[PDB]
Amino acid sequence: DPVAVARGLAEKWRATAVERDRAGGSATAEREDLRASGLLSLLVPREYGGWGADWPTAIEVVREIAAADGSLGHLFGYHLTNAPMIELIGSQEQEEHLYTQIAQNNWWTGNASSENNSHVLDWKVSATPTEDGGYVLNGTKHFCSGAKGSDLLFVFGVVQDDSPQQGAIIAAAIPTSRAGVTPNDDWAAIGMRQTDSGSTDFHNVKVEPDEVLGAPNAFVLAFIQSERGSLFAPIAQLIFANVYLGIAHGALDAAREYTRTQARPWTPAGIQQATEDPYTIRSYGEFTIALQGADAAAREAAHLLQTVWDKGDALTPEDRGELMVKVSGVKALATNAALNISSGVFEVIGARGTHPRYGFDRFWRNVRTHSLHDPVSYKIADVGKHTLNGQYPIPGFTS
Amino acid sequence: DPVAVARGLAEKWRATAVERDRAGGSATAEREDLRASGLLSLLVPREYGGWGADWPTAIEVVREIAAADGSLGHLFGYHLTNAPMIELIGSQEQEEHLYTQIAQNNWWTGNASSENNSHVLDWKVSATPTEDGGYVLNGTKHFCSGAKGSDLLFVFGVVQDDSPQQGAIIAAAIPTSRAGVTPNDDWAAIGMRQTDSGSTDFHNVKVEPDEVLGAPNAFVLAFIQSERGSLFAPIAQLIFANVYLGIAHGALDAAREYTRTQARPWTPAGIQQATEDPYTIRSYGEFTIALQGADAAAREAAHLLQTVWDKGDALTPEDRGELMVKVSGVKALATNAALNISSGVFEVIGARGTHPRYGFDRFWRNVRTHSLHDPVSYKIADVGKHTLNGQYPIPGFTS
Amino acid sequence: DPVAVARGLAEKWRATAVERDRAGGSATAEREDLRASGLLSLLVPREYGGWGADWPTAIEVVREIAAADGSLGHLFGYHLTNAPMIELIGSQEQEEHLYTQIAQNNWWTGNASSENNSHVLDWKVSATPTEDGGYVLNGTKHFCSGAKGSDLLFVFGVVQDDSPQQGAIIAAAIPTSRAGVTPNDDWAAIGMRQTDSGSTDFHNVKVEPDEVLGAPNAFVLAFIQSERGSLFAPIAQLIFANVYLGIAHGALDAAREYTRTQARPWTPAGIQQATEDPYTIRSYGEFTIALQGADAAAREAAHLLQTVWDKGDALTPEDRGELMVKVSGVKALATNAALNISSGVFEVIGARGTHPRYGFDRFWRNVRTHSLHDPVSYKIADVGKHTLNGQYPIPGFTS
Amino acid sequence: DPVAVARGLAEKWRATAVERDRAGGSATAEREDLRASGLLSLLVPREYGGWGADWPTAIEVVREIAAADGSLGHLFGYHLTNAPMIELIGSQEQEEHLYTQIAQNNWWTGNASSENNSHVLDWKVSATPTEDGGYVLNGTKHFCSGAKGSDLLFVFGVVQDDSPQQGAIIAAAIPTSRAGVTPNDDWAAIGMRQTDSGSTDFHNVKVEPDEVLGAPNAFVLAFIQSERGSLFAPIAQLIFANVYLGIAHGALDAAREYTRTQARPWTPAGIQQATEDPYTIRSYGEFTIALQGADAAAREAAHLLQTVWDKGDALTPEDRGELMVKVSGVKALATNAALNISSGVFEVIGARGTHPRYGFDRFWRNVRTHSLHDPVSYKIADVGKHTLNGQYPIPGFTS
Repeated sequence: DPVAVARGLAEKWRATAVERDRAGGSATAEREDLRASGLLSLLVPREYGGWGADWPTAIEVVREIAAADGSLGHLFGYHLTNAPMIELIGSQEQEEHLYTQIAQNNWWTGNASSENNSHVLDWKVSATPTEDGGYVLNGTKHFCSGAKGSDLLFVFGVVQDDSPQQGAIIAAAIPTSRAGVTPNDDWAAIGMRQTDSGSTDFHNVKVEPDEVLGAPNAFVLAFIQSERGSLFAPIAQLIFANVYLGIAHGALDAAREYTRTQARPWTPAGIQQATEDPYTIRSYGEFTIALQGADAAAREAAHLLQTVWDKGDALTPEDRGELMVKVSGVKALATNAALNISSGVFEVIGARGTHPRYGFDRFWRNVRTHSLHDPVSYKIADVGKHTLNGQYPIPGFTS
Repeated sequence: DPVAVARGLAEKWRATAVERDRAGGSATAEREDLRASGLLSLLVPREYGGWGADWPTAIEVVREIAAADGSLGHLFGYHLTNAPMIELIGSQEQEEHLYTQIAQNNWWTGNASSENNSHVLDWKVSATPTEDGGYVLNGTKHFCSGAKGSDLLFVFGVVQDDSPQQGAIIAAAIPTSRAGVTPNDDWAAIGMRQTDSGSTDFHNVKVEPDEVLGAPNAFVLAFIQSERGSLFAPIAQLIFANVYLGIAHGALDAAREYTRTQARPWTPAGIQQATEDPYTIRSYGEFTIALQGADAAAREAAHLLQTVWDKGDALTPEDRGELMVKVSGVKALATNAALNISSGVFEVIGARGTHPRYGFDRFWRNVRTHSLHDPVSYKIADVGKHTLNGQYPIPGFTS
Repeated sequence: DPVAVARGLAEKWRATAVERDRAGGSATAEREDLRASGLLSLLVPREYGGWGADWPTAIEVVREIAAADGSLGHLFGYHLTNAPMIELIGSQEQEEHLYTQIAQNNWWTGNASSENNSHVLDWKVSATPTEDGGYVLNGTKHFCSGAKGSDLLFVFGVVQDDSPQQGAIIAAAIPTSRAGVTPNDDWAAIGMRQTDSGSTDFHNVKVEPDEVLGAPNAFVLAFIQSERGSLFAPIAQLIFANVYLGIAHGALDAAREYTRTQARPWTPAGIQQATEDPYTIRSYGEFTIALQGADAAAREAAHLLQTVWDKGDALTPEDRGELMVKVSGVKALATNAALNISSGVFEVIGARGTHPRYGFDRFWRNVRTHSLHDPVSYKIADVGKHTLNGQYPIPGFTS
Repeated sequence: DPVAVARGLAEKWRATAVERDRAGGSATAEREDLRASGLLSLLVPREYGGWGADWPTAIEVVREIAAADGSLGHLFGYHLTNAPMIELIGSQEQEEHLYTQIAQNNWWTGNASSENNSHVLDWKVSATPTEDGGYVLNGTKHFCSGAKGSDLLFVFGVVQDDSPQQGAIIAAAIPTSRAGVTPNDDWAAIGMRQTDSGSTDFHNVKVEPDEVLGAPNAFVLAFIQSERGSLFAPIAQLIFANVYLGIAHGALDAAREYTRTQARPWTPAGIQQATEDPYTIRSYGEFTIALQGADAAAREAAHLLQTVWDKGDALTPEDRGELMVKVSGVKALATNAALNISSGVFEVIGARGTHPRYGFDRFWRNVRTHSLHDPVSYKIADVGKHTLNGQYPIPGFTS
């Protein structure tokens, strides 16, 4: 039972949660806890030595981790999205080989893939074709996800060459240890402090022909067609949404423990028990109700993702558009609820809860930081276009 | 397929929706459409001639109707809650007889039951015990639900007698046509104008021994014990929440049709197409998202209600308290979303939409009216008490 | 003291407020009450027989009236904007003559002026030049303000002629009684039911040379230049904002009276006094605070309007742009607070308040209807463009 | 011009704002900048060598400082409240002497006064009367305001003696340097990191008879009576509110600078200029409008404070209750706007703004921390009680 294991880890990590958030840097010990749990192979099919969990289950595990630790929930969650990329645009052979390696070695996968807000011809990583059919990568991917301690790195380069392949996005899974590859200890933010999201430098990094995933530009092709690879954004976006919800629960659970044990009643109002204050009770109702709505919608969306996933290549553009719209909604609901709860929970906690030893602002800092990955306003607009005009989002990395 | 039948009725009723809201009075024709549909016996088990539908399905049907017509959705929905009251506190024999009569005759059931905000000793309807073991009812039930056109009336009387039964609530299912029973044409409100929610007068109305449902005070007993009869409030409240969600969908669908065909763009802002205005698109996004969360939570709650229902007498006080807490949340989400959408939809409709021929305010008036049945603030407080203190609601008619 | 007179009228009108809202049609009696009060000449300078009140005072009067009656508040408020149009783009001679007539005769002024969302070449009222230097008007102004019972009609025609004046907006003040002028009894809406906002037909209506206000296209010229005439939108928009605030106070005052005298406490929660319910108290807190901020902003904007007004022709485009931005803010604050309060007030009133005899939904209906005159989204955008980019709104009828 | 001097200081401090927030500890340099400005004597009457500024001006100065630095705005603002305490309950002689010392020496005043949520008999600082007519203080004041670097310390002790003075609150102004007085370097919080809000220990600290302000329990007497000393809470609370508004402007100004120079447009939506994004523009509109209303309310309340203040001892319990109600509103408006804007600003800033070198979360951390000083829910409930029941807040330290 993967969820139970996550629960186990969450208990272990909670004793160091405040300190780790304060220290920042890499959460090396905890990453190792995860590796030892066997959880890294959660979505790898059983036949290759994985758990073969479904998306709903996998998302529950993400949520557990995110509640204990935003950074870890993001690290793990993003790790999960990587390997599916193989099933999505990679060959059958690449699929057997890579899934087997990840599962057998308990590999951390890492990401130096999309530049979500740059034209391909401006991407900072070039892929220059070699005559043996591979590529060499050069430049700095400024925003990465868990490249730093990874074993297998998923990288995108752009042929910026005046090749006939010019502007093609090249996807590859290469060892992080390969010469030329330098994941920097580069990451600094007010929140998500231990997500290892700094830059990686690529210096004449060779990509072997069999390390290349699908044809040149295979991702962009899959998007335009709404073929199976277009499931990328829906998957990443739903994981993110559920990280936020996990963080919201964590903040709410922390708050209530505190309210029960440490919070003092406002005596000038004649209140004798903090847990009996009518406004404190109302606030807890409102937090819970916001989560109840957002969680239920996230679960629907997870079953929908499963259904679409199980259709394999027979999925329609409508299937994927409907799923993306659903997920856009969840992303919005989760952003708004996690921000509101993470900040709001202070009101029922009181002045003493502002002490650094509680680290109570960490839940907000975590959500506030990652929720800026891609603008929630366009998630909302995409839902509105669909409701009003029947339009589907333009498939990309974030939609 | 009961939902497809409701859809068919909804199509019929939409042509008259504006006129009927404006006229008020009883929706006699439509009530007859419902009777002829067979839908009245929707929750009567198949073995008695009913559809034997589950709760989730019955709630979808309520939703379809509520989207076309809030009053009808409430009338039908409240009708559904009545017969289960037989299975809840009635005998097995009463069960077979009454279910069979309802299903065979396509009976409308009606309600002159609880006074939700009065002490039992102040209730306006007395039940005076007769020596044959029945009772006589006297007084006026000021707030009823669909007594007016009903065939079978569910009534509560209080022994206000200085009997040894004093203060006991007596529950009975009697024919509405019985002598002494006068459902008045009494109902006036700004919304829910066709719900027939006026008073009914009782004058030396005889209740036969086999028309009495369970022991004296059987309802109050079931509440204190959290036995099966305590399922009443969760069921009624979930139905209400779903009526609101239906209305919210009705308002939203009406708005979008209008925005697509009638609305004009704000030219001073350089907008050429109303469906391309970025704030109009955002607003539609928000309405959709608010509904997405609340609908998902209502669905969960419906499955939970099914699970608890299926436990029969084996249900724990915890089963029932958890259920009621879930339902309280739904009731809050639904109220808030229906109100916001119902009023907010005008912004994307424009000035011309205010013309009485569209009846666009009817959705808001409907929700605004029924949402006051019991205070949403205590639904919210009940959720907060559970989250913060682990307390369950005190079982009653509305909690 | 014009405010004390408004208070006096408000007392008189409150006895009939419910019935008049229900009846619709013209508020003939009440319009006469206003005429007899002498209040119609409120903004006419003392030297012409007027009260010569300043803008802050005049707005307080509008607010008093709007609290008693949304339709009348709008009727009166819009009347006030009309005559200033004379000082704005009319001659000194037209000024002395017309002001004197309005004040001596206690004239109602009415409006068949701007089509806010139509290109000038599509405006339904043509002004065809006559050789004596006047014009003839033809066509139907579909949306008017208080043309129906007016004495003096402010009308715009468009030379749609292939004149050399083609596309020029011609402003005239003519007697409503002139032959050809037919203000129809045409107005139907869910709210603002007695504002007489129907159409007026023009049939070869003669406008004499000295009835023409300013040169041809004088209004459009004043906007482009941000000259004194561009003060029109800021004035009208601030009047509207204050109508809404008036309505919001009317709802809130009505609610509180009801809560104090009629509302019953929620006994299941152990509440004994409705005025002692903590959530009821909180809600009144929030309504008050929302109004407190909106009102304070309204007053500031009114003093700013005075300051700019007093500058006469020396006003800068900056003066007028800053003013419009301030007013745009008030418009938004007022719309949002009036809608929220008008609907929210039902929560603290309870189910019985839904009875048509209280007409409690009239406040919301009135705000909900007029607030759609011009889109609040662009009032918000105009404030944002100013804050972010230093841009001023493009002068027009509504900005 | 005191505001211009504050502006000058604000410029100096902005270069170090990020680093200081990150470092925490005492803002020693900046405290000295303030001392050297002469601003500490801002509210000391001219006749004693002070600036004799009015409250509206003094509040503007607090606002300027708070925009640059939340901690400093709070430190300075709280300092301002202290000396008035002399004019409030102190003697005329104490007034001349103390005002003159503060102005001539440019003293920082500090506070170890009220325990806002403790019964007097549970207060941690005892005042034991001496036969020379003074007192000795013992115990730890756990929550102080700027006691650490102060020259003049305002202290409250409670006779916990079984004296005849038992339970009396003793107010004194003593030198912080006096033996027995130990302001600790004790303060740790997620925000307001440089307010020096730790504990001070008192150890057989002598208070001389002429260092005691007013009679024993003079503060509590002034509250019950609503005499001049009851102005304490309105003053403190209005200062707090304006500190929040200052911080809200600082966040908003910082955000707009960033949006204009650093922010990148969301290209997948076809946006080419960040400052032309319609949702970014709308967000700026909403932030501005929220402040526009709260600022306008704050200024009104400042003039009302001036008016009441100028009534000297002739102020009525109504005067003071109306004031406190107004101020409660502002406190609520300011809290809500500063929290919403401080967090919301990230959405228009984008992912890169999360870098610690911008310290963008400092505005939120500052508001989030101080806004918990006393519960905003009871500020809201006190407004609601006044609106609904005509009740005035019970005068105390926070109401």
